[PDB]
Amino acid sequence: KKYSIGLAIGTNSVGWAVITDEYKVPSKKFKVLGNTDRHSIKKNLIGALLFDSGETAEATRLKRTARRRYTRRKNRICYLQEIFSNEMAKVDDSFFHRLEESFLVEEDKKHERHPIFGNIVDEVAYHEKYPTIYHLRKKLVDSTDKADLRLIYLALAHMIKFRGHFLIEGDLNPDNSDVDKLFIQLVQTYNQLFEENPINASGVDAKAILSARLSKSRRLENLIAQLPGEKKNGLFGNLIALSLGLTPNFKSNFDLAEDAKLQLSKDTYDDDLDNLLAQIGDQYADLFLAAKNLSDAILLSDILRVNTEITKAPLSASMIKRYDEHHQDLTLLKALVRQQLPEKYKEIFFDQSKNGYAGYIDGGASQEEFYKFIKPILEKMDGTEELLVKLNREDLLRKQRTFDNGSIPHQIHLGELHAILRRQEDFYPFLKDNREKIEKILTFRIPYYVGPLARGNSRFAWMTRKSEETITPWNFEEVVDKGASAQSFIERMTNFDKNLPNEKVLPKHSLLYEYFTVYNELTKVKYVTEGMRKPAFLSGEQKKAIVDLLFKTNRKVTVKQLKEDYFKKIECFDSVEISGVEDRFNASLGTYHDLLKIIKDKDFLDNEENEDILEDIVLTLTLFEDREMIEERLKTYAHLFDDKVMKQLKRRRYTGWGRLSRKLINGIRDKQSGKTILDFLKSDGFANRNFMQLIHDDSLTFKEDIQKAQDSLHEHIANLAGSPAIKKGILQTVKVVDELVKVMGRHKPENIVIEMARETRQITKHVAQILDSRMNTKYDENDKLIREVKVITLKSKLVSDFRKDFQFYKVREINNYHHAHDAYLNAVVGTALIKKYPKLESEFVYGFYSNIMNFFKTEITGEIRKRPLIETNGETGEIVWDKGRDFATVRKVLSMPQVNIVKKTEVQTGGFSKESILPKRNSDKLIARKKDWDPKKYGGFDSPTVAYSVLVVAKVEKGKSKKLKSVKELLGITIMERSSFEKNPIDFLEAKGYKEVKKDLIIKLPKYSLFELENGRKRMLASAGELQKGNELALPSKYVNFLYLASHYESPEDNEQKQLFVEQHKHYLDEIIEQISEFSKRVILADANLDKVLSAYNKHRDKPIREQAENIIHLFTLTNLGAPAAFKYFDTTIDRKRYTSTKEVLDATLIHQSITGLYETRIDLSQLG
RNA sequence: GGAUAGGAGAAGAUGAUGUAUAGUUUUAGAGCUAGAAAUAGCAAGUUAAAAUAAGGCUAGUCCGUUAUCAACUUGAAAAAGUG
DNA sequence: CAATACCATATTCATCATCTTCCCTATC
DNA sequence: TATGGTATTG
Ligand SMILES: [K+]
Ligand SMILES: [K+]
Ligand SMILES: [K+]
Ligand SMILES: [K+]
Ligand SMILES: [K+]
Ligand SMILES: [K+]
Ligand SMILES: [K+]
Ligand SMILES: [K+]
Ligand SMILES: [Mg+2]
Ligand SMILES: [Mg+2]
Repeated sequence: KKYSIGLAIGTNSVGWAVITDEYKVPSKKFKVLGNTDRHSIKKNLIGALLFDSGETAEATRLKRTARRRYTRRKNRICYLQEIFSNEMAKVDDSFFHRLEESFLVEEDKKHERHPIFGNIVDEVAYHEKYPTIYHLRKKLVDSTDKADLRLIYLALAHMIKFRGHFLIEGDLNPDNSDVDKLFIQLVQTYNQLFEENPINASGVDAKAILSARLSKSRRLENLIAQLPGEKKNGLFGNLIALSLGLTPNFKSNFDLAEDAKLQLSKDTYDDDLDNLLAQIGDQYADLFLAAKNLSDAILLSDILRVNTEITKAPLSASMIKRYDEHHQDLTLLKALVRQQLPEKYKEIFFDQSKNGYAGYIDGGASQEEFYKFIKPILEKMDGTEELLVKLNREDLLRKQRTFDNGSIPHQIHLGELHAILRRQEDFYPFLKDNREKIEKILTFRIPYYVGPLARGNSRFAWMTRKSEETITPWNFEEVVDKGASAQSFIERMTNFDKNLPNEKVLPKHSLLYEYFTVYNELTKVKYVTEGMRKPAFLSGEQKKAIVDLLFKTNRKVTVKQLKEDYFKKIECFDSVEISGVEDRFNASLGTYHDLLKIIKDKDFLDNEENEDILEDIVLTLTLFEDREMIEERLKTYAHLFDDKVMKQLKRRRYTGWGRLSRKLINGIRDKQSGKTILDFLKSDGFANRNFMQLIHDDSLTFKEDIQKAQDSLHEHIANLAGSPAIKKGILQTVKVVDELVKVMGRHKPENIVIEMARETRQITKHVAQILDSRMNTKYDENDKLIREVKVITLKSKLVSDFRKDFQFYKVREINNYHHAHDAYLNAVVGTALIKKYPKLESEFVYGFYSNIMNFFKTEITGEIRKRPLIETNGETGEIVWDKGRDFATVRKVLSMPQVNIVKKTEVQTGGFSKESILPKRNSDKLIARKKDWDPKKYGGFDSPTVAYSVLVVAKVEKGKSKKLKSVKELLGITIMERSSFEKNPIDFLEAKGYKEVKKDLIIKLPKYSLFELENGRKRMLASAGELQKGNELALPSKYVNFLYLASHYESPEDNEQKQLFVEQHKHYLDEIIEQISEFSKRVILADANLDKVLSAYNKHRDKPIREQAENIIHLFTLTNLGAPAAFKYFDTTIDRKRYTSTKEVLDATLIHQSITGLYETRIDLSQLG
């Protein structure tokens, strides 16, 4: 009994088939377990496993980090409150308690309902004096009077809780006082560098034009329009664009050779500026220098829309400006609406459902929706004027808590907080003593290279502590080892040397690694001349000279330079033929030239004794990104260089890691020669062996040491490189193969032909390697692997062309059988191919081409050369194909109605429910967001996810008498309930109200559990209260091919014959419909939908056959396995008819399917109760 | 064929960490005038606190949405055995 | 109870690391 | 997306 296995691997399906030598699919009897009358069942050995897609880890990680951020924000507020504690207690012993319970209803409140002061009069007074928190912030920044401690806390808390971003490094110190003067000074520098061509900047209001609350490009265009003879692409135009934050290119301004794009935000502005000035001249520096000065005064103009001189709180003042303009424009708009149209005042200022002002404030209308709503009403009326300008500038009726506040840096909030602390520390001593602590609460971040501040219970953490104590914002630098933590941050993700697995790879920019690459390329270079008979290899001295004269004087080395600067200047050759390198050498010594420019000491870089130093330096520049840590680490070598050299080293960083370790490049040495790999690359006599040759040479001891230096299925698949969905498909494929092998009496197949859905692809090679290493586990006498099973991989186009050439067409919309059919055809074609041309094994088996598939055909074209009926192997003489019976066998297999389509049952995981926080409602569907927040008072969640249902057989109390009535029903265990239910199912069910639960009759039913009812009708579990369609529609292959040909009506005469087949078999349409109808009336039970379908088909029966076939393909949605879905027949829409009740499957037959569906356990549920 | 090291640009796949802004929910921000009331007229609106998976024990400024899952027997589990 | 329509958190920056493919050089 | 939860309307 010999057999082969065909596999079609997809992201949502694994199709499988078993074929024999005659390319037939066997049919067996399988035992049926359970309690029904059926003891066995006939099964064809072909099918497909269907499953929901595997998900990436992204959403989980995002929610994880959001959780962390909420926790740490709460801890910031707790730090600030603990600082204020005792003095607040002396002022108001329940202030923080009122803040904590602000969310509670007055019934549940333990203190007075007014948070700040505890009485209504003072609260109304506060809100009247300070209508927004920014009024209080500005007052506390600017006033010299002692303030109530509660307002001080509220201001500091608003700043710390919403502290702004950390994208800008250093300090800011805002100052918009002299934008005009800095612009005039930039014009002065320009006119001094170009005395013949000045710029007349008189009458140019640069202040209003560069802080015009418009795009950087718009303000640039406007400032250039005020300058005749000057264009935006000119030198001054590009300088202005640089001051505005754009990225101008100063190449054409200075007639440069290459680009010189400058941006003040990049970390490389100093380097780019110094390079441009080295190209053009340092006397232009005061130009860009001036451009930076002005830039500072503009660096924050979009956020601080107020003068910095009248207040030390520019941001709160800009918010107050927003508020005042909102108030004034609202009064104006109210008056204008009242006057113009008395109607629509209700719609605009009272209807929360509309995107008017009511929906903008009270409803769910965003600023953009409200703008779209009011723009036509504003244009219709008159007197609007500046309102439309504010609207198109997006500065009309603005709130203070908006989406664009993401622009606000944390330095601005820090400035206002520092000002408030400076003001109020004169009256409160604890504020003076804890000023820096509070500023630190605002400023402190956890470094990205530190990670969670865990203590041995986080699989995500790598941080190391210098001392065992709680980490606070104030002791972080003393308790946390920032250096070791950053090193762990990088190293825990970098690869070890695959040759020496206990060795880390070098930095990609290591000087040693670059020497290795340069010498590995140079050692295989050959040069020929006239007097030479054959190409000779470069000797050690020649390679050293080329490295010293070309690679250590030019970053890149060209073949022209190799021939003219060495072979002519040194060897006195006028013509030389080079081989091994095209145009230019790929390897180079970039790190060498970088360090040579930085330190300006060639003898330092050429001295081999300075090797281990430089390496570490490069390592430090690769290991670390934080410039402070780089400075601290490089301080050890500050005795070798100057202060300027050390600063240039600080500003130099690298990223990237090589693939080989230092102990492999320069470390291990051959036993008899004492030379390392780099030593052989520098000089190997006349052999000039490169890296692979050296580590593959049996006459050397490198291969021996590499050999001396040298998991579970789920682990191994999880560690592969690929999308998680395809990894799911791979694991399911392996499990299907294990089951199929077990079905064949533990006998292994001859061939496994795999095809991966969309072969040199690496993931298909991984599948093939896993299968090959699992099937072939024995060795022969020569200690070589015995390949009992040939693992062939085929690309989808082979079987696709096979189908389209022999008319075995697929229609994916008809059912899911096409996956199993693909697996079968893969098995057939792969086995036939390797039986016909065995020499192709090295190409297809793990471990002329345009006509490779022609042996299947009988007539082949312009050849028109015939072929025999019986195709055999040339040498073995074995029959591989009988065109008189094997095509009929394939056609018979593709027509079998019984195919094992199995939907993988899966417990649902993930979020508990929909995330929307719903308002309070009188419904038991609402879920409390906190233990004590009764959703009838506070709202909450609805729509939870059912992890799996449970069949319960028990009694429930009925009526006021609480009479016990026997029940049997499906209970949905939600994801949030799951741990509680599994910890104690009886107590969970009793708390749900169930009494006398038959614990042994409890059946766990995950999603997609299968039930059979009458007439073979099947249903799958979608939830505890909804079902999906469970039957496949096995349509005859004649209708399949007819639909294929009628749909894609649009080139041999066979196209004309296919059109003739379509026109002769138009009646098939009706038959198809009839088939569907029967299927429906047997398994779908969608009366109204089936009637709408019949009527729509009768209406468009006069349509072209092509469109009718396409719309019947659409109609197949009604019968498809799985969840119901709406579809469209011509212009008629058929909505999904759902199965909103799971009551019938309580008396049906539950079917537990194995992975292939061949092994079944059938439980008659009507017997329970 | 497969594999390895390197190079130019691109085009994708994946994993982790540290941040920010909103949104939503309840409460607070005295609504007024006629009306018994139903209701009508007007005034007003921009802000804040708190929660942001219920929660957990390991109690950390940590963890809580990925992967993995037919039934039966054995298993903590992974997984193995049953036709 | 069934037919039916509505609903579903979003956007944003910074630092890394790993893998793949395409085309070249040199190899096992 | 799409498909399972929910309220609405009979
Ligand atoms: K109370
Ligand atoms: K101009
Ligand atoms: K709104
Ligand atoms: K808000
Ligand atoms: K090259
Ligand atoms: K770095
Ligand atoms: K899952
Ligand atoms: K199953
Ligand atoms: Mg929490
Ligand atoms: Mg908010």
